[PDB]
This record gives sequence, structure tokens and C-alpha cells, in this order.
Amino acid sequence: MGLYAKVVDHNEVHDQFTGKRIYANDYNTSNSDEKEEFDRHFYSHFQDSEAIESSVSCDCRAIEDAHKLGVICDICNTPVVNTSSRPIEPSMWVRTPKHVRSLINPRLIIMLTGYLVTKEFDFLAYLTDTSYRYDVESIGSKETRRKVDRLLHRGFERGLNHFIDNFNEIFQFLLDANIISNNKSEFAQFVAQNKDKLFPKYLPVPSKLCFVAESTTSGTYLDKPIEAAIDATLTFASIDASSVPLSPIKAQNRTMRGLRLYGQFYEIYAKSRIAQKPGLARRHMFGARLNATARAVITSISDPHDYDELHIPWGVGCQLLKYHLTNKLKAKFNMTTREAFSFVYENVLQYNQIIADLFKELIAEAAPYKGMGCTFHRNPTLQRGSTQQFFITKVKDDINDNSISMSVLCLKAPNADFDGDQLNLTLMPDVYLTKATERIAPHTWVLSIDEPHEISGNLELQGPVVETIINWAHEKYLPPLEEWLK
Amino acid sequence: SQLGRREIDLTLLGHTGLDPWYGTTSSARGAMFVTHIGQAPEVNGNESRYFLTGAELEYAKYTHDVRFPEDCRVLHVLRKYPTGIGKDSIRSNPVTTIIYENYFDKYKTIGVLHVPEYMSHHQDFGYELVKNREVWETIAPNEMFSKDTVIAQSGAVKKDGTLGMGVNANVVFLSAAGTIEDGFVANKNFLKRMMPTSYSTAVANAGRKAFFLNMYGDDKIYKPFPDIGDVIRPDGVIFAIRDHDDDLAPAEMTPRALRTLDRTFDRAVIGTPGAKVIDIDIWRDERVNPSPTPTGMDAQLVKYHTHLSSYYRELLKIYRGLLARRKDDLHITEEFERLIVTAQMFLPQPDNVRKLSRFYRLDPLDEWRVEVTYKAQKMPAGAFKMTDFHGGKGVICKVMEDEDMPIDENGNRADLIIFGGSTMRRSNYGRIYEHGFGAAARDLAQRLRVEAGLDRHAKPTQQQLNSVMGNTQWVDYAFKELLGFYEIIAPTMHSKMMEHPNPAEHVKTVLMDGFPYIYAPVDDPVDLMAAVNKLINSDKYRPHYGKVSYRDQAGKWVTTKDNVLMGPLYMMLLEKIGEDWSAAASVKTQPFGLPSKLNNADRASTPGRETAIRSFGESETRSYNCTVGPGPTAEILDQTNNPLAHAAVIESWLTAEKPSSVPVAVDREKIPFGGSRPVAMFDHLLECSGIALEYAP
Amino acid sequence: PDPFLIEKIRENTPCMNPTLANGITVEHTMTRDPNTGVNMTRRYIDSLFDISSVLFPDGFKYEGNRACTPLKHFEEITREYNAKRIANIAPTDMYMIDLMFSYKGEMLYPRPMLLPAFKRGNMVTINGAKYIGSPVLTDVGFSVLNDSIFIPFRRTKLTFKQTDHHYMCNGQRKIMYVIWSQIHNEMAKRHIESCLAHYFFCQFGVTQTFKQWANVDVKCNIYSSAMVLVIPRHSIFATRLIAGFWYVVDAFPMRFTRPEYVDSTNLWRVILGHMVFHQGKVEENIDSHLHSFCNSLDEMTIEELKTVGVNVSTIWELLYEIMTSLAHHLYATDIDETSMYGKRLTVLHYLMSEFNYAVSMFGYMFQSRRDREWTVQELNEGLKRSFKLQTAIKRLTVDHGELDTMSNPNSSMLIKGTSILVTQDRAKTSRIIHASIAEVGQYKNQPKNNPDGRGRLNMYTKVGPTGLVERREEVREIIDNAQLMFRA
Amino acid sequence: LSEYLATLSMFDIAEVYNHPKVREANHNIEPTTYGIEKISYGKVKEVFNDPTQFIGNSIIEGLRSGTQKTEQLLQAFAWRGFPTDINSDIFKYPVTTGYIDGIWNLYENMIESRSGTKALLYNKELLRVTEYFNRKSQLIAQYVQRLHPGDCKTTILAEYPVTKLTLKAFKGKYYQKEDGKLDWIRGNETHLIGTKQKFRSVFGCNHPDSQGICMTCYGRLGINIPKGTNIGQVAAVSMGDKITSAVLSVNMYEVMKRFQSFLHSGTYLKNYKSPIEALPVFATMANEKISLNISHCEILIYAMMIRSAQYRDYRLPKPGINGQFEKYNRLMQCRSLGGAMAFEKQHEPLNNPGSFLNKMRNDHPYDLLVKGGKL
Ligand SMILES: [Zn+2]
Ligand SMILES: [Zn+2]
Repeated sequence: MGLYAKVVDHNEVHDQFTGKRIYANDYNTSNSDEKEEFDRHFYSHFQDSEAIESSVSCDCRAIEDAHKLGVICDICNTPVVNTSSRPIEPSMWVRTPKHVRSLINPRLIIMLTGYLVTKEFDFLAYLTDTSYRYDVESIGSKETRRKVDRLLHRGFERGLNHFIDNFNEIFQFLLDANIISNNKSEFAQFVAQNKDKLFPKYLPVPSKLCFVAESTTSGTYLDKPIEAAIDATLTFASIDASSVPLSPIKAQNRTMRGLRLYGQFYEIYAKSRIAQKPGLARRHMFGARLNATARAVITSISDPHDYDELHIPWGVGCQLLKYHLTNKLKAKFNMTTREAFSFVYENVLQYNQIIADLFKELIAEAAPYKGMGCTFHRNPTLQRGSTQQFFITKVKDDINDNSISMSVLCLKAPNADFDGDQLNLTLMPDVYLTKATERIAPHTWVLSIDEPHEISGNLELQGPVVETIINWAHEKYLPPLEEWLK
Repeated sequence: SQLGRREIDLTLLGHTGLDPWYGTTSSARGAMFVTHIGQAPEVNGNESRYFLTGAELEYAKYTHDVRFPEDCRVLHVLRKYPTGIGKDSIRSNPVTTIIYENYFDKYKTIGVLHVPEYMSHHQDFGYELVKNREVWETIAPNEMFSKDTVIAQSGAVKKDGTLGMGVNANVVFLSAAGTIEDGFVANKNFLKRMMPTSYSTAVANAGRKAFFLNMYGDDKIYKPFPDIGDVIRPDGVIFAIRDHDDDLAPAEMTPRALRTLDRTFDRAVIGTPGAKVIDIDIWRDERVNPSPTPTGMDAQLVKYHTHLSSYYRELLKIYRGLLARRKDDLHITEEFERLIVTAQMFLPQPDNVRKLSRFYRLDPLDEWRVEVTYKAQKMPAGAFKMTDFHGGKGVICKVMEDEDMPIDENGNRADLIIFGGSTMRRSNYGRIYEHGFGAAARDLAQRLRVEAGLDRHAKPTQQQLNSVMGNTQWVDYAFKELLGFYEIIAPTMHSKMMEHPNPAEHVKTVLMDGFPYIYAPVDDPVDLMAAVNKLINSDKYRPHYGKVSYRDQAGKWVTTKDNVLMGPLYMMLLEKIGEDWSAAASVKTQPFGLPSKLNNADRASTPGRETAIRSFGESETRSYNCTVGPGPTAEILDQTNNPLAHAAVIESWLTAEKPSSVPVAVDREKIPFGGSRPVAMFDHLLECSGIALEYAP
Repeated sequence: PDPFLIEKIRENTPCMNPTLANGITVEHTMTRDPNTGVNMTRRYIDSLFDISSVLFPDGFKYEGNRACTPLKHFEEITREYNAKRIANIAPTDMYMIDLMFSYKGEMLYPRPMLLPAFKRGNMVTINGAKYIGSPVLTDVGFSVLNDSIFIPFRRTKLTFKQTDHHYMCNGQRKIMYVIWSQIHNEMAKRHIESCLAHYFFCQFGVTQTFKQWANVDVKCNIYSSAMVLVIPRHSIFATRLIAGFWYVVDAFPMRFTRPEYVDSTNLWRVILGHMVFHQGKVEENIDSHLHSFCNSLDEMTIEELKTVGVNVSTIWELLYEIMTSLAHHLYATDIDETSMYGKRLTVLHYLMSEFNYAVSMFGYMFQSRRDREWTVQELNEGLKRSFKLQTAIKRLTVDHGELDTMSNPNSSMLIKGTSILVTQDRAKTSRIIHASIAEVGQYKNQPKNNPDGRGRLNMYTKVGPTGLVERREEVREIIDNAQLMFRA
Repeated sequence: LSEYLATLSMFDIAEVYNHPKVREANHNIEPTTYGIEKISYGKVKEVFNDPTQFIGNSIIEGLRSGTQKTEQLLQAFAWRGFPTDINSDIFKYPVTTGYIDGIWNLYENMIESRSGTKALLYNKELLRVTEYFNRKSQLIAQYVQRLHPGDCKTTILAEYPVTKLTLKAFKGKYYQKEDGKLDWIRGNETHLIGTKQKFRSVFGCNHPDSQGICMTCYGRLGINIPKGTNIGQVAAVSMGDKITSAVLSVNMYEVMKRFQSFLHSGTYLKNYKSPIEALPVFATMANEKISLNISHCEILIYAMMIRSAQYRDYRLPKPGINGQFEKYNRLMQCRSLGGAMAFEKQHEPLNNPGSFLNKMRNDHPYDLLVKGGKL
């Protein structure tokens, strides 16, 4: 029934969290000992451009043995987990500073910033920061100055603690004074229903994986949109690291500056990293680089053939079907895994009779299907036909041919040609997906989708074949019918 | 229009001047031809074209070669490697370096000139430099040479002055099923004459982190990589390196373990099997105390480094002697100046000063750096690209034995089969004239061969030609027949050929070559279709027009009902032979847990590119969600986005009795949905901001 | 083939121009003088410092450049920093020179500098990668695009545009064109645009402006706003001057309270500074600005305009001819935009742009600090601050449109080598037909970037010693006849 | 038929070239558009269409069977004509020769080259625009998912005018003729032109499925659709395929922009009060340039419909005659968050207060991928 959005309760997330909890408030960056520990938990640091030669590890990289999986490290107090599947969880937490009522959900700040913040006078800082300064004369717009005069005449008390304690009154006034001049009814309903989850006591710092620091021979490289997150976290740390303890007013002013920095980060990160063409959503949530795939140029199968069969080159067959061949080699020839892997990689660039026999046995064992199911993709993908399901029925015995031979009866549907067209092949791992991808079998684009009771023009024969037929059918090889009857 | 009148000459056409029939081809196809000649690698069977516009002579003047820039005097000749019979001897010397002096100069500038065995301005295509024997054997100290004297050049530059840009092929225009979608049907013997050569370099680094393995040695000899003149071993491995670990010495350092390459845990560099190594360069860091290389693993490394150090030491010695004699009067070229800088970077530094930290574009060198250059010859077979000189691009789609290709009644065997119908749809009719006129020209030369008593196909010998030239009446008659053909097909050529000083020599050349070469300038004043009509209605120069016989795709010997004409076409190979194919069953991931991109260091670690292919974009998932369905579409994505699901797929293949008939790969009860890393990252970021996406109740 | 046939074919075939075929970048960068043995690139460096000597304080001289020995070349690129000597072994085609300066007869510290070397076929290797350096076809003197006259100097680039203003003459409303240009850059950092007549009034007096150039005795024909200026009843230039004067006055009327103050000089400068930018700072600031403006016409730019036929010796003479002789280019241009005949193949102006930038900023530092005693230590620090080891070559493989990666699968030098031509529009990172393409370009060679055939160079083109494209007479008639039919 | 291969050579060219009537259509011609394109080209077309001429010729036999085309052949055997410059401007003088004879003078050769320059254009921008247009229309159309076979037995019909331009587009549509019986358009009912008929329409369906319709209301074109296919995607693909083919091969780019502005409401679809009044306007607009079936037209318009704008109910209306129209941007952000997360500016829906209020919403195929496969 579709998807909608909810509001999470941060302190409930805090309560249900498992493991020792690290708070960024308890860190003085000035002490060089504490800075190193802070960077241990915040950044995921890479000391060079060298490949990580480890599969599992603890937090502090003291244990890199896969047989110790699940054992808790004694130095970092972290269980040994498998990398590439490590759970994504907050790296730290932010407590409520001294003489501060509570924190603010960053979602509420982002919504308010859309309305309250203007080019000449923002209203959120005025209501929350006592150190914000303004010039009424400098305002050069009638609408904003009218709003400013109305707010000043109202006589509110500047301060974060006052703002949190009296929020219904301030929020109501913002609606009445036309400060929030859009979606007044919807915004009121949102606040009136989620007011119990808008002022948390703890806020989670994003995961260690989000912030990646790469140190090279030419300096350390960082992602610019991460900047606000670093600044927000350090700001809360400096509250208890100040040499002179901060007065309650100064504590609130610094707390609000940190919260305003968190709101800036999430909005900018969503705008710049989640929501764009090479973003998280459009590149990885709705797309992927798949395993067990191949890519090569194409040629034609012009000899008598079945329209839904495919021929792959020798080199593609060896690398694509590596684990299929390894299974056969171990069983038939009593090879070890090391020997089988060595045997397969050795014969990628040369013909081998034993490998060729195994290829046919793999194809013949795909019964009752003609061969191994696969899907062939042509880009750009617009119509049904640019994605088709074929069956691998033959691995070419000539190693100099590095093309995938395609049936000549299925070239019009994807508008495929032989001039530098690299197509993408995807191997189906099991029978369940082979049945599923039957929906894009070549026969599924035969019937026209433009005109009823008609066959699409994709089925028409190619030029060279038609010329041969008309050279035969329309030859004047017989006398006229009148002469035939004499 | 006054058919038979042309105004444009060579100076206004540009690269189009290489086409004698530019006027009969559409502008779109003419542009394609000019692009094509810039993408054509040199082949082994290249030869001069049958029809010449004269522009080939100019293009043969400007090629990348080795020259003497100015009138100079040879001072020193250096060889990189001492080819001899010594204990440490190399089979061949790759590079010869010449130091000369411009003695016709006020300042007597001293320069350097290198003479390698090849050149390569392309990523994966080059050519061999053929040394000029007369000049090469002369070269010695205290010898003077003239400006613009060629020492070595490519084999394309013929001695006559012509240029080899392609190979002439017998072509029949037929509608065989193998010609679908601009496909070519190629004779196997023809493809042996269109073989390109590729030159490439492999680089390895060893030292504090890893050591070389014994890939080319035996139980008594340690030889990490092949020598100069050797060939790459059949599996294609050039060299491999293993990590340093002392605690595993009884396992990883046995003589057997040093000979066995582990694909999973070692790192190798793989090239073309059977390729011949032609050059080696080694850089060593000598100020290491102690060297991390184990003893007995550097005999080959030291042998090449010692000879290389001697070569650079002599270069630096020569300059210092020159500087002593010509204080403030020594002028050197910019090339020589950079060469001396390289020598100082190579030789060790004096102990009084700090050592050098060598880098290659922000990459720090280890103790050893080895560079190996090898050359391989490619046999075109399938997916290779070809085109004529009229824009008719095509792809080789079928290869047949020589005995199966079409053959006419006179014994001519076709090299290619091309669909003729596409000519009318693209309006490149220069195809027709070269084919049609070449057929008439070829038949005329063969007819004179038979009339003289020679074999019409075999190349005649000197004894046969001498006897043929004895008869004068036939020689005079043969010359007139050639002139009569020239009058029809080439008017400008005909006028020049009227006053041939030695007509017998022209006839002798034609019989030996088996083809009369035709000069066809772009501004030739000839009516083309009037010439075609003359040839058809002629009793002398009418080309043979009959049936052909070939073996069809069913293995049956058949003969065509229609008359088929066989003629020549100038063909050239095009780049992108499809050698960059990719295929991988499992790929290496990132710390995040997703497939990673491939850098240059990992490009050659496998015989073929093992890269994950983005076969499911956002557009494809839009199409799959509608046809296949959202259900199965999510399964396909999760098998990669979730690394644990991918691990389940591999185990299913390995444990299955029939790996190609697995019912279900991922057991969704043991590994349920919800483990995809991109989705988990999406949920985590939104949760921190304070929101979550949920199903509507 | 028959040996006699080849000779007859060769006899009947014209030859290409060897300068273009062998590569013109090599001919323009590495050719050495027989007398002195110094190449073109080093001579170009000397000429750059000759035109910039007018901004040098007394006693400061440029002594030339010298070639460095390979030993010093090796020592400079392996200089020790942080107890480490980094050596880059990736092959490059570079050589080193020293820049010599002296102060009151005392030689200062030489400044080493790296320069690129080119080989046959416009080939150069930079940091292990091969490149091709192609010439750029550029306009000589000035360029016209759309109501704009672009004039490039060695230190500046100026564009001249047009605006219309209304003035009342003898009780009759009239419209005249006002030529303006933006010469100060903080004006861009900022309504009236800087008028050329306003600059004339800032330099000369209004009466002096009219009498010296227009030979008009302006008083106080009667011209008024829409204050009186009176001219005898017996020009277009004077009309433009009047229009610009009223264009300035109308939007700043408070400043001209008394008519006599019009003939002053400080008031015009105050108005100009308020346009660009406190009165005290403004008055002093422009007095330096007009000082630099009066010295902006370098010798090299003068010779370029001389070829076109402009004949200007001072920057004020150039402004006069823009308002008098080149004014019609703003609305009715008589120069064909699509032509390729009156252009020049230029190499060094685009190759040495970064070094030219350093030279200009060095001269500007002296101008900004006039009337100051210079110490040897201060000069040495200034020279080190501007002329560094890799100043000239630091962006060759970044944003230079005439340098491109090399990919040649065969041995030919012409096909994608010395026949590549770069248009002026793409020099730093189409048009209708013209018969000149058949003579200068290759109208059938149509790459994707330049489908009109102007991206390739005809190998038979006739080129002068300085790179000027000349016309071939033997094809003059046929080219001319086609051009008429193209526009008919 | 391996013995009956067709061949080409200069012998075939001579046969067509030497015909007396072909040789007369190249002499004594007025160098004008009328003289060349109509008189000279007319004579050659007459010869090529005579069944008694060129018997057994490879070139002509292919022309009769559709292998060749007269446009290319006329420019080869008759006068080439008037090529245009890169700015689509024509030249005063023509090319007085065909390709087979050749063009060997500087003026005519150069202007002919401009055709090759015109061939290569900024297709990179065209690809970018077409891909964006296709993606945008497909995402919204996918909200109409299923097509059920059968008949829903509705008394709601639709009154549509029938014209000479849209008669072909009505193929397969069931219309109620006299005596209250259903018949479907076969495409040759010329007597119906200029009248108004009562059609079974998508907007009148009463199928229980909240995002589906029955076969009868869709028309007989639904027989060709494979089982289980998203019917909305089919309509968008059909429209996108024809526009993309025309754009890449009045500019069709302006046509694509015109369709986009009309459907997405920025003479906008939101102006009209009922879908019945809007379909003939869109059908005439669509069928004037491309050929789009009425069934596809109804689906695209139906996707832009909402139940109640006042109460912010953006679900599809059922039946479709009780709904209103809405802009594209508001619909893509307020129907389902799964579809919203796949188009543009994904941060904006997260800030919208309406996204957090419990509402009845339709679903999108991308909903599953947002949750990673969970149900
Ligand atoms: Zn640990
Ligand atoms: Zn219905």
C-alpha cells in the first residue's frame, strides 16, 4: 500500500543499543593522547593505497584470524567480525551538556530552517542564540521587516532552554504571524502528532564507514560534505574541554551551534551524496555491478540454428564458469582445490581437450533446458527486446575469437549491430531464476504493441536472405499460363 | 556538366586525394574513409595499391623513423647489452645509441640518436624498424653523414617509393547468409596476410615486501623471468611475486613451492603466450643495508643490471671528457642533456651525499624494478574489423578454408564475400569501379600470360621470362594491347605510356606481377560509365563473366545460377579487435562490501579482465520490474549487494552434483532479505537524521 | 609497378609544404639561430622581458638567459627537502635554463626554469605520456564577434562595446552611440559603464580633449541635456564625445554644480573611482590606475596591429582609432566571420601563457610599490616568489587545448599528427560554408569536434615566415567563383 | 536455395544506366526545384515502376521487393538536387549530376559535403534529452499496473469524435453500435468519420483492482500484451519508442517538448475538467506527428488523475470519470515514497510534512527495492 515516512525516537535507539557506548562529550582534543583515541572511533583511516590482506578483524586490528570469529578482543573490547558484512551502527553518541534541557531532533531543525532562515534575518538563531546580532535598519525587504517587527513586539525570551520549554506557544505564534507561510495545516498536524519524539536526550553520530580518510604520499583526502559532521561532533566535545567552565548561557549557545551544524550536514549529505545521478539511491539501491557476468562484442550465427541459443568464446567460458569447472575437476580427476584453480587459470589462453569435454558435459547436464540460462542486455534499454533471455549451448573452440555469437533472428528487436557494440551477459545461477527470466524470452516481443492483431516488424528477415528468395521465387522459369495450357 | 571534365586537383582535397573515385561516393561515406586510415594498424602483408593517384608518394615521405637531423660526424657508438659468448651474454642487442657532432656549425653542437628495434605510438599496436643495410654497416666513429639520412624505417615504406596501407583481396559480391549486418566471409589464407603486431611492457617491483618466484628455471637454476630472445611460457605468466614471511619458510620456501604459482595468494603479470621478449630494463637501489632479497634469487637480476650500469656509466664518462676539453664552449642538444640526467639518476650516488628516493609518477620504487618488453603477432579470426577504401566498414563473421571459398571458371579464388546490396543504400560507387575495372585489368594480364605460354596463376621464373622476351612480334603485340586498355580506363596514364623508352620492360613487369598497375589521378578526364560500356562491348577487354562454385553451409559443393564477377578491393584492418573482453565469476570487494573498480596494477593480474559489469542499471531495473517482476528482480540484486548471499551462491555450485542444474542457489530461509549494504547504509543515514521509511498500515 | 610509371607519376604530382608536413610547432619552438645558437623559445622569453622593462625600477636589469649543464639540471630536480631527495624516473622531454638579473651592477641569484622540447611530428613526452602539440589559427590584431572589438595585449585583454544615449542639440532630440569598455577589474567585482570619452576626460581636460583630438573649441550648435556646450556650426567623433559627456553627466549631476569644474581633471577621476569603487583613497588610487593604463601598449601588440593597418603608437591613439576608424565594426562589420585567409598559425602565445602570466605579475608588483628603495635581499625574495622551477610547464597537461594525447597505430606522420588544427575558440579549455576551407582546411575531413572541416590543416597551404596564411594565385579564380555562388 | 544468391557488379549498373528513358531524364532540365524533383524525377519513377522493364536485374528486383528505396536511387541515376547548409539554408544552384557519374567541380562538390556535416550533429544532447524524457514518463505511468482479461459490465461509455486522422488510432476499441451491441473498430469504418460514437473506455472501468482495468475497456490491443506485464510501462514505451526514433532520425524535439508540457501540466492537461474532453485533444496532438493507439493515449492520461485534490487523495480514481488532474512534480512526490526516491531531489520529500501522515497510497514497483526485498 505504498511507503510513508516515520519519526524515530532517538533515546529508544540509545536504550536498545548493545555494547559499550562512547560519548563524544568525554574527549579533549587538546590532549594529543585523547585526539588519537577520538580519531580511532570517528574516521575509518587507510594509511596507504595498499590492498587489505585480511578477511576478519577487531576494531583495533589486533586479531586478523578467521578462526577466532566471535571472540571479543581484549584491547578494543570488540568482537571479531567479518569485514564487508560488519554491522552499520552509530560510532558515538552525544549527551546533553550541563545546564541544558535536552537536544533537538535534526529533522525538526531541517524543516524549520526551510522557513525561518532568510537572506536578511533568520528567526531560529534569534529565538535560540542570545549571541546572534541583527540590524533592523539593514533589512531591505518589506515582508521580512514586517515579520521582524511582529516578532520583536511579541516579546519572547531568547535562549535554547526557554525555546524547548515553551515550544507550543512559539510554534503557534510562527503560524499566526505568517512566518511559516506554507502548509500551515499539514505542519501543525505533523508537530501535534510527533511532539513526543522531537526533543531527544541523545543523538547518534553516523557510522565510522561514512567518514573515510585516505592518507597518501600527497596528503590526506577527505569528502567535503562530511565537514559539517566533523564540526558538529567537535563542538560538543569542546564544551567540557574548555579551560574555564562555561556559563549556562554560553553552554546553550554552543549547544545550539552544534545542533545547527548537524542539521546542515544531513541536508547537504542527502542533497549531494544520496540524491544525485552517481548517488547512493540511483547507483546502488536501484542498480548494481553483478557477479558472474561477462562483456564482449557480438557476431552472428548464420548457419542453421535455433533462434534462442548463444555461443560464448573460450576465454569467457573459462573465467565465467570457474567454479562449475572446479566442481567437475575435483570429482572426475581427483584434483585438489589448489590444483583445480591452477588448472583452470593455466588454460584460459590455450585450448585444452579436457576442459572442452567438461564444457559439453556442463551444457548437456542443463536438461531439460537446451543449455545454461543467461540474459543479454543492449544499451540503451528502452523497449522489450533490449533485454532477452538466451541459452548457452556451445563454447567456441577457437581462442582467437573473442565475440559472443548471436542469432540473426534476434538482432532487430534490440537494434543491435556489429560495429563496436559491447553487450552485457549475466549468468543465471539456478533454475528458479531461469524460469523467472522466461518472461523476456525472444518470443515475448513478437506480437506488436502498437496495432492489434499484427506481428511486429522485428520478425522480418534480413536483407541478404530476402534477396536470395526473390531471386528464386520471381524468376521467369516457366512459360506464361496461357502457353502452358497450349 | 560536360561529362568527362574535372576541376579539383590534389591540393584542394586533403586526405581525400588518396581516392581515385571520390566523386562517386557520398560525403558521409567519404568522411568515414578519412577517419578509417587513421585507425589502421600495419599488417605483415601490406603492399602498394593497384590504382595510384600519386598522393601515396607524398604520404610515404613523412613517417616516424630514425634520421640524421643535420650534417654530422659520428663520435661514439654504444650498445646496451654485450651480445657475445661470455658467461653473462645476451642473445641480441635491443638498442644502439649514437653520439654525433654537428661539425658544419659555429658551436659544434653535440647530440644523441637512439636506434631501437621497433616503434609504438599506440597503446597496443606498433611496427618493426627495418635497418637500412648500406647505412647501418657503415656506421662507425669518425664518419660523416648527410642531413636527412634514414637509418631505419617501417616496412610499409617500399623501396620504389610507394606506401603499403593495405592488401588487395579478391572480392565477390554475393548475398550469402554470412553477410548479414555488414558481415564478411573471409578466406583463411587471406587472414594470414593481415596479421598485426602488438608491443607491450610488463612492470614488476620486488624488495622489502615481496620476492620473485622461479617461473622459468629448474631444480638447479633460479630464473624469475625469460631472457631476451626467449618466449612467454604457455600459460602466459611472465613473472610472479610472493610476500615475505619467515615463519612460513619450511612451507613457502621449499624448492617445489618456489616453482608453483598460487593463483589465489600470489600476484602475477600475464601477457600473450608465445610472445618474444625483446628488451629488459632494471633499476636497483644499492644503498640498502642489508638487502631484503634472499640469497640466490638475484643472479638474473644482477646480470642485466650490471650491463645496464656499464652502459650508463660510459655515457656519463663521455660527457665529462667533453666538458673538460670544451670549458664553456660545449653546446649539447636538449635530447643529450636529458640523457645525461637519466644516467646520473641511474648510477649510485657518492657516499658523501644522501641517497636518492626514486619515484615513477608518485609511485615509490622498491629495491628492484623490472620492465620487460615483448611482441606478439595476432591472427585475425572472428570479430575483427575490416573496411575498403570507400567507407564500406565490415566485421569478419565467418572463416572458411581456402578450398571452400568461391572459385570462378578461370581458377581465381575469392578472399572475401561482401553483400552488394548495401552499396546502393549508401551510394559508395567507387566500390563498383575499382571492382569492375580491376577485374578487367587482372584478366588482361592473365590472358597475356597464357598467350605467352606461362601458367596463368603461378609466378613465372627468370628462365621462362627470358624465353618469352625472345620473340619480338609478340612483345610488340602485347604492348599495344596494354596501351589499348589504358586508352579506355586511364587517359592521362595512356598519354604518358605512349613514349615508353623500353616497351619490353613494361611488358615483362606486367607478366611477372600478373597485373598492370594503373595511374588514376583525381582530375582524370574520363567519362566513367562510357568507359564501363566500352569494356562490356569489347572483344578484347571484356572481363570474364560466369558462374562460381563454392561449398555451402551444408557441406555440399554447389554452383551458382547467376553470373558472378570477381574483382579486387583494397582492404585495411581496423583497431579495437575485441581483446578487452571481461568475464568474472567472483570479484574482489571494498571495505564497504561492494564490487570495486579495476586499476592498472590489477589489470594484468589475470589472463582476462575480472571486473564486475554494471549489467543492471536504473533503466534496466525499470524494465525488469515490469516484465520479469519486482520479486525476482530483487533476488538478482541481493545476490551481489549482500556479500553473504554471494557466498551462498558459490557454495551451491561447488557442492552440487550438477552445478548447471541447481534448483535454488540461495536458501532464503537461512539468508533472508535485508542484508544489502546499500540499503542498510540508506536506512542508517535516515535513522540518524531522525526518519525511517515504512510500509503503510 | 613499372619503374618508368612511378617516375611519371612522381613528375606529375605536386609536393606538400615541408614546413607544415614535418610539424610547425617544432619549427616555431626549437629552431636555433645559426649566429648565436639560441632557439625560438628562449628568444621569446627575452622579448617578454624587453616589453616589461618600462616597469622596472632604476638599476634593475634583465641580463638574458643561459643554458644549464646536465649536472646542474640533475642537482636542481633532486634538491634535498626534509632529508630526502626525490627523483622522478618517468621519462620527460625537458631542458633547463637560468634567468639572470642584476641590480646596480651586482648579479643576483639565477633562477632555474624548465622548458619543453619537441620532436619531429609535433611530438613531446611529458611525465611518461606522449602528446601532440598543434598550432592555433588566430586573428591578427583584433577580433570581432558581436558588437565587440576584442584586442589582446600581452598583459591585458580588452573588449569594446556600444550603447546608445539621448542628447538634445539645438532643441532637437538625437541618439548617438557611446563606446564603453571595462578596464578596471574591481568594477567587475562591484548604472554607468566606463566610457572611452570619460577616460579621455580623466586624462586630458575637456577643452584639451576636444581641441587636441577633435579640433573643436568647446565652450562652457548648442548641446544640452535631455549647462551648455557650444560648437561652431562647421563631426562624428565630436558627436560621440558629446554623447559620452552627457551620458556621464546625466546620471551624476550633483558633481557638476559649476560649469568650469567640467574642465578640471580631479573631478572626472573622482567620478570614475566612485564608478569603480572615500574620496581621498579614490583620487590617489586612480592616479596609479591611469599611470599603468598609459603604459599598457607594449611593443609586441603595436607590431601586430601594424600588419592589419592600424598604426598606433600610444594607448590614446588606439582609443581614437576605435572611436573613429574601427567604429563601424560595432554595427556594420565588413569582415567575413567565416573566412580563413587573414589569420596566423600561432604556437608560442598559447604555449607560454603561464610564464607570460608570471612576467606580467612581476611587473605589476613594481608598479604597485613605486617610489621605494630596493635592497638586494628584497629583490632576491621577490624573484624567488614568482619565477619557480616549474612555472612554465605546470599546466601543459591540464587546460591547454593545443596539446592532446597521442594514439597512432601506424607509422604515418600526417593523418593525425601535423595536420591537426585548433580553432581559436577551443584554444583554452560551427559556421557556414566558405570557399577558403578548400584551400586552408580539409572540407571533406569531418571529425566530430569540427564537422565543417576547419579542424584539419591542408598540407599544401602557403604560409609566411611568421605563420601568416597567404593566398595561392593558381587557384584564386576557382575559389573566388565558388564564393559568389555560395552567397548568391 | 544456396544456388540462387544475388550478385552485384558494374554489369548490373550498366543495365539501368543505359535505358533510353533514364538517359533522357538527365538532359534538358530546368535547374529548379520543379524541373528536377517533379519532372526529371517523375520520368525515372515511371520507368522503375514498369513491371516489363529490368527483368532479372539485381538492383530493380530489390526495389520492387522493398530491399532498395527510390530516394537513394534517384540521387544516383538522376540529378542530385539541392543540398542544404548546416543552418538548413538552401543554395540557389543545384547539383546537376548523379552519384554514379560523379561530382567533380568545386562548387557542387563542396555543397554536397555539407550533407555529411549535417549528418553528424549533437546527438549526445539528443540522447541526454530523450533518455530523460523516457525515464520521466515511465516512472509515473507505472502506477497503472495490471490488465485483467474479461469484461467488467459497465454502463459508463465515452463519447469521442472520429476523424480521418484518428480513425486508424481507434483500432481494437469496442464501440456500442445501434440496437445496443458491442463491436470493435477494424480500421476501415469510413462511414463513422465525422460522427460521435459511444466507446468502452478506460475512464469507465469498474474493475475491483485499485490499479487495474479490464480487457474490454482497454480494447483488443490488450490481446497482444504478454501476461503479467505492467500496462502503464507499455504505453510509455510505445510513445517513447516512436518519439526517440524520430528525434534521433517542425523539429521532433519541439514535438517531444510539446507532449511533455501538455501531460505534465508544466493548453495543459490540468485545464480540462473531464478526461473525456481531453482525450481527443491529446489524440489529435499525438497522431498528427507519430502514430499512437487510443488505448495507449487513455492510459497515459489516466495516470495523471487523482481522487480529490482538496483532501490530498492522490490515488488513482475508480472509475476514472470521478477524478481530477494534477501536475507531475506534485504527483511524483506525494503518491508513494518508493517512487519518490527514484526520480530527483530525494531530500525534498523527506522534508515534506505530508509524508508523515497516515494516508491511503498506491504502490510503485520500486517499493520493494527501497526496502531491499523485505515484505
Ligand atoms: Zn582489537
Ligand atoms: Zn472495464
